[PDB]
Amino acid sequence: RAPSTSDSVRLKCREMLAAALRTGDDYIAIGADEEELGSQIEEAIYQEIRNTDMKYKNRVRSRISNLKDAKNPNLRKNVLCGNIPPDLFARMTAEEMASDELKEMRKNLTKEAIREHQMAKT
Amino acid sequence: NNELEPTPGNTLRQTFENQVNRILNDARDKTGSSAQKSLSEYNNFKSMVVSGAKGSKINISQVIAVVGQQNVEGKRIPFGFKHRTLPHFIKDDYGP
Amino acid sequence: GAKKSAIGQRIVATLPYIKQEVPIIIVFRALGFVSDRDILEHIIYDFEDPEMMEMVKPSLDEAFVIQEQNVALNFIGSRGAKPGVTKEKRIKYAKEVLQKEMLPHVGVSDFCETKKAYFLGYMVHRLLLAALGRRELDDRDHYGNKR
Amino acid sequence: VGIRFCQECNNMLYPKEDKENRILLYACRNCDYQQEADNSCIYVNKITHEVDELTQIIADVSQDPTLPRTEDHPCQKCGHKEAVFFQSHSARAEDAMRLYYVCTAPHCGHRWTE
Amino acid sequence: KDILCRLEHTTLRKVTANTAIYYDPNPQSTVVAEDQEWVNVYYEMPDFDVARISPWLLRVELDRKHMTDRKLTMEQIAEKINAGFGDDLNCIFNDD
Amino acid sequence: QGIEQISKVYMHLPQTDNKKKIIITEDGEFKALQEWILETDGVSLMRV
Amino acid sequence: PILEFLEEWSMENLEEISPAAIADATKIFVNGCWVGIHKDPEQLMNTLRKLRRQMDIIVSEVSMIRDIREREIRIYTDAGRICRPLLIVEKQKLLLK
Ligand SMILES: [Zn+2]
Ligand SMILES: [Zn+2]
Repeated sequence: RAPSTSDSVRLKCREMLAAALRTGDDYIAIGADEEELGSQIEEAIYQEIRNTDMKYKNRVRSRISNLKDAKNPNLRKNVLCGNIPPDLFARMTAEEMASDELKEMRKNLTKEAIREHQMAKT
Repeated sequence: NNELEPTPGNTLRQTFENQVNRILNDARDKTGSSAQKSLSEYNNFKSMVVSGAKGSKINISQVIAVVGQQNVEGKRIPFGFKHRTLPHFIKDDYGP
Repeated sequence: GAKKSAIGQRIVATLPYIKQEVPIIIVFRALGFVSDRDILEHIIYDFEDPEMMEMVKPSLDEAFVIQEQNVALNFIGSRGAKPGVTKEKRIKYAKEVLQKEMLPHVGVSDFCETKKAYFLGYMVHRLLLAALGRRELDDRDHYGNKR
Repeated sequence: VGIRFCQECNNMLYPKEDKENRILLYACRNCDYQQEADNSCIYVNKITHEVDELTQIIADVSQDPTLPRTEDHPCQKCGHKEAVFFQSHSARAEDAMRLYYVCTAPHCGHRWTE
Repeated sequence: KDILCRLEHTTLRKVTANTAIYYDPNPQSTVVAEDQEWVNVYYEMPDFDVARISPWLLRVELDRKHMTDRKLTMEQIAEKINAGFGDDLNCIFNDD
Repeated sequence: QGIEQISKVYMHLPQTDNKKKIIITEDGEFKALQEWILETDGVSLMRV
Repeated sequence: PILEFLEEWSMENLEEISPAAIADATKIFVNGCWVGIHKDPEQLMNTLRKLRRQMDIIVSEVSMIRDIREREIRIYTDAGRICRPLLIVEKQKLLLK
């Protein structure tokens, strides 16, 4: 259910998203149309941004980097399997939830550590 | 051993000297309190201080028990020499 | 604001009987040292410590215009407190000032030039060790600095 | 770091971009001597203490009478027990509470920190 | 503290570890190989770097803990730079 | 970010009762709440 | 007499050295005037202390300060310095008998 577009930048974004989804052959393991998924994601991002400006581009690049990395494979597995719906995946809030579990563990660890780092008044 | 963690809004040196300062302050206060509890009913320092006519409790604790920490500009005595307060101490000595 | 931060900090010298500071490397050139390696040898005694080397780049680039001792002497005599009537007299006046007025206790003979240069380099070296925080600033009330 | 001097006048070689082949050349102005740059980093500065105190301590402080001496941390290159320990007490650290140890024996200027 | 970060004047120098000027003339290659992998992401969709870019390079390392403590993101730093210098500085940032 | 002419701001809870937030309860009593206050070292009052 | 004695010993005048060695030798000043460099400060300091304590060439009140950390040996013979006597200690024992 991806509306096609003739814009060169948009279709280029879509095919690089597909070239991120090919990584690890998880799409072979699942059997989901990675091109259609990438087109859906790029449509959702363009609906959110309404533009091809810096926010659009760096959002697409942040998502493609978060997909390509091998230290968070279960994220890609959940995206391709359909556990994570595409519209939600378009609007993840950076690394705060869209990230591997160990990263969230250490982020919460340093979140608790910055408590003792910055209370005082003695 | 680098296992003192600084308090926030304070660097490691500041946290260290604050710990030492509070330790010596409570030591002085405890010694002065114990000295005051030892005073007889006829001790005339206690007479003059209870009347409030002269002196104070800190004077009694200083004369009887411990003069306490000497401070300059609100700080302990700095290293006027190279890392030393006097030529009678090893360098880098933060003892009382 | 436009260029002062790119060059950053740079070192000057305020010699006696001169109404204006001078860049230090100009003073070294006035003592007959054109090679920058020679000047830095008198200042930096170990060329393998890159921090000290980056410290002196702004002064060197400040004084890159002048490459001749006589040009530096003309520079100094132009900035002298008693301006000479011409380039030759300005050069002679700056030469006499360096001969006698600056660091006299090192020496007042011509052949002491190298000694004075070494001492001046050491002063700059000390300043760099004050700049990099490897030495502690001397205290005006330290009674050992008194007579 | 880019400290290289001219081989003709012994003056600082400034960086220069060769657009004809897109390579850095360290060139001497006023003596037109070029040198093939290979660092590919004309200038780098440090903001958060990329310097270490053990590089800077001098072995001759083993002879200092005013420094304290401990025998609880032997040397690691001769096993000599006595070591002179002290604080750097310099800038670029701002907490000199840690200790740097020097093996007190002569001819072994081995150092370490705890 | 989240409001406190909106008050305390955070300059760039607070949140950076070190800075280097490289040449790196061909941009699709990198003098630092670890830079290459993520730089090729931004050169898969190059903008204002179609086949050329100014042949110098200013690489700066940004302190992770100061970014988290001040709750700064890469995007706002890049936007601040591009606003302060228009198009004159193309800034390419690694993923956070 | 942050407003200019400001340095490190001290966040704390005032143990002194004067800086605590005094409110009138439903019973008409003065309750002093312990609340977070920020003490800066510079000044730009209109901006903050 | 200080300068004569130091010249008689292995001290190298600044006019007669390569700068490269200056990093690995202790700089020797006399009344603040940099005289030279020396390759072994411990031996030289012990020698000067012995001479002053014997009062052979060096008269007393001549101060010999070695900054070990900075590799400097400052010798002072000018007037105006303030000094006091102190008993010499050796091997944690007094020389006074
Ligand atoms: Zn040249
Ligand atoms: Zn050893």
